[PDB]
Amino acid sequence: GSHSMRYFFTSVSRPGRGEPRFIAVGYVDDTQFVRFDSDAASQRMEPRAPWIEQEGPEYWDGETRKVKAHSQTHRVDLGTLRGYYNQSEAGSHTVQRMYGCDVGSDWRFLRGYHQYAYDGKDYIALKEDLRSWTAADMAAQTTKHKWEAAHVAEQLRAYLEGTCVEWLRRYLENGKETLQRTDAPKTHMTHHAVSDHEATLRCWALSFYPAEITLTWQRDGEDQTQDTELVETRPAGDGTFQKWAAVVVPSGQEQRYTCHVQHEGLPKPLTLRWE
Amino acid sequence: IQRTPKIQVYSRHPAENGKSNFLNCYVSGFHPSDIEVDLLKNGERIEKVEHSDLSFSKDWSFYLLYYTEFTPTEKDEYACRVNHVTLSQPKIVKWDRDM
Amino acid sequence: SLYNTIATL
Repeated sequence: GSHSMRYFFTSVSRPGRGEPRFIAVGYVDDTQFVRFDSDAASQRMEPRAPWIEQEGPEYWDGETRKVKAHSQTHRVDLGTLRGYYNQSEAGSHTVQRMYGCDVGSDWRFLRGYHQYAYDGKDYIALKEDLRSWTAADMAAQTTKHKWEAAHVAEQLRAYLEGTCVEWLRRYLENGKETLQRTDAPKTHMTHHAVSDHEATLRCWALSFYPAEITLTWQRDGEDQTQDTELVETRPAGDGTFQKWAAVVVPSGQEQRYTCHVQHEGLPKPLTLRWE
Repeated sequence: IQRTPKIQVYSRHPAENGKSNFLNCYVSGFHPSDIEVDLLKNGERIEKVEHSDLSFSKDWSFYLLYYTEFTPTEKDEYACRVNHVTLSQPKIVKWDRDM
Repeated sequence: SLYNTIATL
């Protein structure tokens, strides 16, 4: 019954002309609720979920002000990093940041996080104890020494354990109709003959929420991984997700195979078998 | 570092000729974020296509969902065309009703 | 709700 809130930020420099492209999105579990795009006309934090549109003007003005201050720090960082790595000003680079908090089943603070990356690789991250830092290289080491003297961890720990948890619980209640509801996967199986002696059985899991799910194939009550295929979980586009697993079997022996579906929206796992 | 995109083309609901639906092209696991994605109908580019807000996974790789409303028929062919810095030439994934 | 302060690298 745990839940989380997370913010993702991406900044891409554009040496040819202008400022970096900045995009920020907020999520509660697997539901996006806010976004900001430096390329958009509003230049404001915008709603992406109906339950967040309940917040008044002071909320949106405050979030907009903060996300802008966020983009400016990233703009500065891109330049600072370019120097740390002694890189040319002609190429485009990327800085990413992700932070947030988790609440356990008891709805109390469980864990917090604050990680940073440069060009797609770990740069510096705040440890689980929320007091020490993990620096990937010597560029990150200099950043770490500066953040220790300024006591950045302490400031973050206060937010992650307090403000972050408090707002996560508020959002959870305001959007309880969907956020506190699980959507069990709708399942079925398809059969396709690949030859005169072989056939493919595909097990489908549709319209489920949250995204976390496990699909497994068994043959005569035993797990089978050979001759199977599992696609990565994908968004349906309406807030739910999709997944399927397939196995190639000898024509006429389909009944030996069973598809097992595990999901928190299910009291107990589902077992499907072909007619 | 750079990472090549994984690609999945599919409809939001079970495909049925004559019935309005949505066509999706899901690209993920790539880096950097600049990418070009187009949906095609009988080899021609579709104009009314939208996409989700840029986001990323635990390993920092990006993912985006491109989509458009459409009505499948027994003849019309659909596919997704993706171009990225890690790709020598544009990659094209044809839509398959059973996938 | 976003964090208020944010230090640079």
